[PDB]
Amino acid sequence: FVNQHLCGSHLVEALYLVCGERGFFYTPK
Amino acid sequence: FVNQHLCGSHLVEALYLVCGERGFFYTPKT
Amino acid sequence: FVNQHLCGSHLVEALYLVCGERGFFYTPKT
Amino acid sequence: FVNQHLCGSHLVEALYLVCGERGFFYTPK
Amino acid sequence: FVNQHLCGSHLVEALYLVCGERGFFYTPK
Amino acid sequence: FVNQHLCGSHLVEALYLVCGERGFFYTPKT
Amino acid sequence: GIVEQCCTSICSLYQLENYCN
Amino acid sequence: GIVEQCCTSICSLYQLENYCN
Amino acid sequence: GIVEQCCTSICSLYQLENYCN
Amino acid sequence: GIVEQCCTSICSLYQLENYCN
Amino acid sequence: GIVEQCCTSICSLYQLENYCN
Amino acid sequence: GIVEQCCTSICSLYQLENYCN
Ligand SMILES: [Cl-]
Ligand SMILES: [Cl-]
Ligand SMILES: [Cl-]
Ligand SMILES: [Cl-]
Ligand SMILES: [Cl-]
Ligand SMILES: [Cl-]
Ligand SMILES: [Cl-]
Ligand SMILES: [Cl-]
Ligand SMILES: [Zn+2]
Ligand SMILES: [Zn+2]
Ligand SMILES: [Zn+2]
Ligand SMILES: [Zn+2]
Ligand SMILES: [Zn+2]
Ligand SMILES: [Zn+2]
Ligand SMILES: [Zn+2]
Ligand SMILES: [Zn+2]
Ligand SMILES: [Zn+2]
Ligand SMILES: [Zn+2]
Ligand SMILES: [Zn+2]
Repeated sequence: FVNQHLCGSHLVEALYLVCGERGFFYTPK
Repeated sequence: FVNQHLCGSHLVEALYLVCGERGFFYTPKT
Repeated sequence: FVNQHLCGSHLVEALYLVCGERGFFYTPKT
Repeated sequence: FVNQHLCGSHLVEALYLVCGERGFFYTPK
Repeated sequence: FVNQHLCGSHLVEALYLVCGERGFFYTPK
Repeated sequence: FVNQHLCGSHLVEALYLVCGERGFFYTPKT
Repeated sequence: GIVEQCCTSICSLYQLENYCN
Repeated sequence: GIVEQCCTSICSLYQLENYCN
Repeated sequence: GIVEQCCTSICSLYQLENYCN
Repeated sequence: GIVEQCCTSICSLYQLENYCN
Repeated sequence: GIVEQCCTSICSLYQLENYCN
Repeated sequence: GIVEQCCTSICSLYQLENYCN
């Protein structure tokens, strides 16, 4: 199984790049 | 905690750490 | 996708994300 | 076992530092 | 179980932010 | 190895890689 | 949620875009 | 917004926390 | 040690501060 | 090369993709 | 390959250098 | 200290290693 805390850290960096100026909400739960 | 300018991915990483299970929103055009 | 200058490790991370299973090459002296 | 996607993300940052001006190819498969 | 090498990489970035000007020692063993 | 200025979190990441199991110390006010 | 969808499997750029504003 | 407060200016920990959900 | 305490479980900012100088 | 295109100038997503294998 | 060698075990700086150009 | 040596000036690999335990 995947380490959720490390996964999330990675995901928000990916969202920074993908979303750009649009931004994003990060809602893990 | 650091007292410095946080931009881009470094700002997002800081929010991830600070906000924990609550999550956050990154809205750069606001 | 962001429209910004990407250098060094931030450029490499962007390539990792964009290229997926294909991989990439980072040649800075080219 | 190791999460390959997270591992690779880490590896390319390490290669950036180790390889410097020489650069590198990242070929996971 | 957690990948210690990836975990540590993450931890030192978190310590950079949390400790600020105070700095820190990273002693894994 | 890169020959460049390393600051903040990028400096800490470089130390993590270089120092391995030995660990390191990051003392910015020294 | 994003954790359920993108931690279990790798999300492509296109799948990640769903989470943008 | 967050860029004006924390990127072109400096955010205290308390100010970063204003962007948490 | 930090690995024993903060790799197994998630350490809060307050728990991480223990490791600062 | 990539530095001239994407670091000292700006690369669109399509331009970053030119560096994929 | 690098994934087979450096994800399973930790590669030292010297082992990582193999993958450079 | 490390900031003067490696951040406002450049550290060789050998110089970074001076900060290892
Ligand atoms: Cl990870
Ligand atoms: Cl991802
Ligand atoms: Cl964190
Ligand atoms: Cl930077
Ligand atoms: Cl990615
Ligand atoms: Cl590594
Ligand atoms: Cl953490
Ligand atoms: Cl490393
Ligand atoms: Zn990671
Ligand atoms: Zn600054
Ligand atoms: Zn963390
Ligand atoms: Zn720029
Ligand atoms: Zn950076
Ligand atoms: Zn990813
Ligand atoms: Zn420089
Ligand atoms: Zn590593
Ligand atoms: Zn300032
Ligand atoms: Zn520009
Ligand atoms: Zn210089």
